[PDB]
Amino acid sequence: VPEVVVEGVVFPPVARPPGSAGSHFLGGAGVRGIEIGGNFIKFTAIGVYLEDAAVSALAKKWAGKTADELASDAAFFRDVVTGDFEKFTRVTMLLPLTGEQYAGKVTENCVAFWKAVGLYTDAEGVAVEKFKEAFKPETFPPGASILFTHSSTGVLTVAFSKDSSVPASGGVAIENKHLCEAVLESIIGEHGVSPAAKLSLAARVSELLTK
Ligand SMILES: O=C1C[C@@H](c2ccc(O)cc2)Oc2cc(O)ccc21
Ligand SMILES: O=C1C[C@@H](c2ccc(O)cc2)Oc2cc(O)ccc21
Repeated sequence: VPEVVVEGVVFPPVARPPGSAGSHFLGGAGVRGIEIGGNFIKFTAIGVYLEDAAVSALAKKWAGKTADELASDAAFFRDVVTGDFEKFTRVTMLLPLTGEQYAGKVTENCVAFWKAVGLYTDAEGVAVEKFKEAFKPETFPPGASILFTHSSTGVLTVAFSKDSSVPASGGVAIENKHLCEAVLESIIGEHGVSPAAKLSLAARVSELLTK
């Protein structure tokens, strides 16, 4: 597949996460903004990479479905988020943000959505602290990156980079499945904070489930 660029940030078509040797391809890459008044104001550039073994797993169900057929099924996005494979996500800052300020928003969409469904156990609470701790001493000038590694077993790994480059040596590893998927679920889920990314991951992945 081809490279996807999001507002200058250049997400290459393949990438090996920090601490991994397998190859991941780029599922999709879109912008995240919020609605200041009435304007779409861009803050981050997100890319979602999926392990190569993922094409087989998803194709079991989604082969031959159009880009819009895939783009409209919340299952295609739940499958990806919770797929029994590895997922690598890079968040690149278009606007300046601080780790303390990034992690807060992510956890309040989670530790809230878990209280909406009664799944905010001492697990989530502990995972979100270790989460909110890895981000606290960091500030992300535009160009820096946040790199999450989602494992098949639900093990989140939080690396950082000064630029769009994925570092060689890994980061922290929060050993909780919900918080792992919550992070990804919050980017390309039903309430995904990046529908552009969903659009890219729907278009690209549809052209691979026909080959
Ligand atoms: O205007 C914003 C930006 C937003 C924000 C910070 C970081 C990030 O990554 C994405 C959004 O913080 C907010 C919180 C709010 O309740 C309402 C508006 C905003
Ligand atoms: O690149 C994008 C994402 C795109 C988008 C928004 C919402 C949605 O549901 C699907 C796509 O909207 C935008 C609006 C803008 O002014 C600038 C960039 C974009």
